[PDB]
Amino acid sequence: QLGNKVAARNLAISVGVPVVPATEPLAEVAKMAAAIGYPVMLKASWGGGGRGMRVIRSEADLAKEVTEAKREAMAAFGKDEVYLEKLVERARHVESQILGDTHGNVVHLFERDCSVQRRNQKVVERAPAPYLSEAQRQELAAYSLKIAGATNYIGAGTVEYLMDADTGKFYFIEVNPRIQVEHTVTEVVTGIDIVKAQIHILDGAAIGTPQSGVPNQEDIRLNGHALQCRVTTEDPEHNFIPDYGRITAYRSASG
Amino acid sequence: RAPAPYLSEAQRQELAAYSLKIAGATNYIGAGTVEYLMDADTGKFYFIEVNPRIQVEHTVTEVVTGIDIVKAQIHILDGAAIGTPQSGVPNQEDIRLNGHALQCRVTTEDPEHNFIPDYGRITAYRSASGFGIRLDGGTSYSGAIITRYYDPLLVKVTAWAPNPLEAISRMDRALREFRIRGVATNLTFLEAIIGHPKFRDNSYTTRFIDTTPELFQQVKRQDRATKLLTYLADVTVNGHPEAKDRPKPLENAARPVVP
Ligand SMILES: Nc1ncnc2c1ncn2[C@@H]1O[C@H](COP(=O)(O)OP(=O)(O)O)[C@@H](O)[C@H]1O
Ligand SMILES: [Mg+2]
Ligand SMILES: [Mg+2]
Repeated sequence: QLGNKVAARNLAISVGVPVVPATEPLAEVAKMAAAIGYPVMLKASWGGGGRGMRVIRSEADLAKEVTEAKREAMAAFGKDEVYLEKLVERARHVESQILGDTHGNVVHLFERDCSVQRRNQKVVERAPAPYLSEAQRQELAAYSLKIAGATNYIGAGTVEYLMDADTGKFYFIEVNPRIQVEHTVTEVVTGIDIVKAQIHILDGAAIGTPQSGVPNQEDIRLNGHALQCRVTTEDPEHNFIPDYGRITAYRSASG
Repeated sequence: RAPAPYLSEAQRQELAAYSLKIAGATNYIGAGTVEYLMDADTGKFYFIEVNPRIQVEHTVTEVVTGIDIVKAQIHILDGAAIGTPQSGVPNQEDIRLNGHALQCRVTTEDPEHNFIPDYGRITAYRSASGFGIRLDGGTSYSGAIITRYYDPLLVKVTAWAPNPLEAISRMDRALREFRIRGVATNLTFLEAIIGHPKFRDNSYTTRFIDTTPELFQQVKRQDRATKLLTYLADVTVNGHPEAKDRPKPLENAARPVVP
């Protein structure tokens, strides 16, 4: 339901959560793309690895590009389904963290900003999204609970959205039905162990009880701010090519 | 530990009110601690002494209240006012407890030799992090040489969780995840304290360590890898007595393959 992006998007349309205008799956794209309008972002349905995407600015580009986009999606993801989505030209990436149990309770652990991106891959993530109003933040929290309730969501997953910088509108983009690399920032500002929750949950536990590791929605409270960086061997002075071999000395910093 | 988890909210408020009166009646500037004894029989608290400074244990109060104590010290001596966003500190009313913490200090004090600190080269050093774990180290690292002249301290470990039992097992997980080689540590002794029933159910007095032992104390270590390497080196250099003067298998013949 959430694996395929079109099916996921259709899910959200069905429970009243906003989306960007997107086509059906794709040898005559526009007509179709032309109904959406340019510019558009081409996205692999299924497989969403922080990118097999492509911005198409005009019809003359379409033929080479969709084809290429397809050979790649088959390459990287192995399923080959692409659809066109209307491009949000100026965008912030915000996302809701949700926990659902085997008994139908679902809670949000507020949002993260992950707009710090390198060609659509997440680089720096922050909790809460610093530039949000208390009401926008409640607006998002409520969509993600409608998305989770809808799929009787069991465990941890993430609901991701594009904020349109020009209007401050939200548009559901995808679900990740899994823990994420950036979960950690949500953990330190809420005090809630997401992994222990995962396990308590499939043990059959009820969210809101001590043995679930998860508070009732009303006792889930934001405390400060946090951000996460990933240290890699990608060498800034050598085209970010990943270095490797032996680490001979290593001292990380705490406190 | 922080908070002290055996206290009633009446005893905490009672304790905290005495402290603002020892402090106000000296116009104390900076950070300071007011120590009390508590008779476990009556639950009655006795003033004992004041330390006019940050203590080794400030980190637990930091993680449980989210107030940087060092930064408060500097801000305060810059002239800032308690309450101001630009002091370190919120108003009393906005000062709040959040879950639980305990600190253990990892050292070279040897349990297996009466707690004399060990000294020498640290050949391996890995420490453990993750959610709810704070470390205050910087002195140790592989290669480092522990001298006999100062403090035996290697690193201070602070573990946070929403309740005290979960904090104990967070500490227990991080402690046991530590690998320190080249020198002796107090890790086993730290692990025994925190795995103790009297610790888990908060019924220890100050006489607990000097009393419990229950030697604890001991059990050794297998050190199997080193043993195997010893064997391989021995047979590699000297040969095996059953094989060394007898015919030899045809050189690099195939390992057997399990069908
Ligand atoms: N329709 C769009 N318009 C503008 N930018 C987009 C659009 N769709 C995706 N992006 C950018 O690509 C990123 C990844 O999108 P997402 O659907 O989560 O793909 P993935 O499955 O690779 O995570 C988003 O954070 C956003 O920055
Ligand atoms: Mg994504
Ligand atoms: Mg004293």
